[PDB]
Amino acid sequence: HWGYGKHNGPEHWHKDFPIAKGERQSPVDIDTHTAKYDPSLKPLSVSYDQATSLRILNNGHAFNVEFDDSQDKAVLKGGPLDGTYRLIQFHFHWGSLDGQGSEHTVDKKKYAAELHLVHWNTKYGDFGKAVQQPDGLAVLGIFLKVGSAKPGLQKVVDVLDSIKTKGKSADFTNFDPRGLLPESLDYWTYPGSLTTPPLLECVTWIVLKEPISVSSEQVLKFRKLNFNGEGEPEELMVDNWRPAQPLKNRQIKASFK
Ligand SMILES: Clc1ccccc1OCc1nnn[nH]1
Ligand SMILES: Clc1ccccc1OCc1nnn[nH]1
Ligand SMILES: [Zn+2]
Repeated sequence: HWGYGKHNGPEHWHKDFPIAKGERQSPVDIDTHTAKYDPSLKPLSVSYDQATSLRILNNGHAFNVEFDDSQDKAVLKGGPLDGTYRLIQFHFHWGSLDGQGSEHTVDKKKYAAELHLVHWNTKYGDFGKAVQQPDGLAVLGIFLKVGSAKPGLQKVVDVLDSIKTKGKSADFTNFDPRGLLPESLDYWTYPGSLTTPPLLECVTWIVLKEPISVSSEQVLKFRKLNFNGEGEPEELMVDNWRPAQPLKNRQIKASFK
């Protein structure tokens, strides 16, 4: 029954998921003056040419666009990563207002939203095995600011009225996630966690410095989604973000000077 409300939100999670107060929780604030450029980071490789999207699902917390990850079709390699990480899904976190919504922050700045492209390390064979490993997942995180429309997002926003409530899904084939990327792949990286229960400490976070711009109209439509199921009282799907957690004994590394 976790969620994002007063009674079941991030401040409550620790009672069922005590790793909420662990040593490598996400998100974090990225202090741009303290992150250190790491000249040994190898180049980042985003290889999504063969991506095979399947379905879009409202899971009660966000909406997920799922991919076929039964072979190496859309993968992330390089950067801080060893080996090959297969794309399984992407989703977003967003706010009730344009001044909040991202999970990560940059010198305490909140963006309107944050895109997470979730990938798992193919040496562990499946996603469920990978989340039990400290290097099991790699999440590519992309900030959204409100400005000009992002054309490569519009197919997503146009299908949202078909998955308004919890447990609704729709066909979502032939979607190319390359349309969601900014021009630059300059990034920050640190070891962290899932940002929702079960908050497992299994994620290499790779957060792009360059946000994408989306229109007010596009993000307005995210906010028309519902956390509730059909035939239940309406609760708008807004503010599905966890606030920044203590950095503890971690260093954030930059790919760029
Ligand atoms: Cl996150 C997850 C993905 C797939 C299968 C199981 C998963 O969580 C397992 C779990 N739940 N509580 N601790 N580990
Ligand atoms: Cl990807 C996933 C599967 C099961 C439970 C939670 C999951 O992701 C949580 C997360 N981490 N960063 N954003 N969402
Ligand atoms: Zn996420």
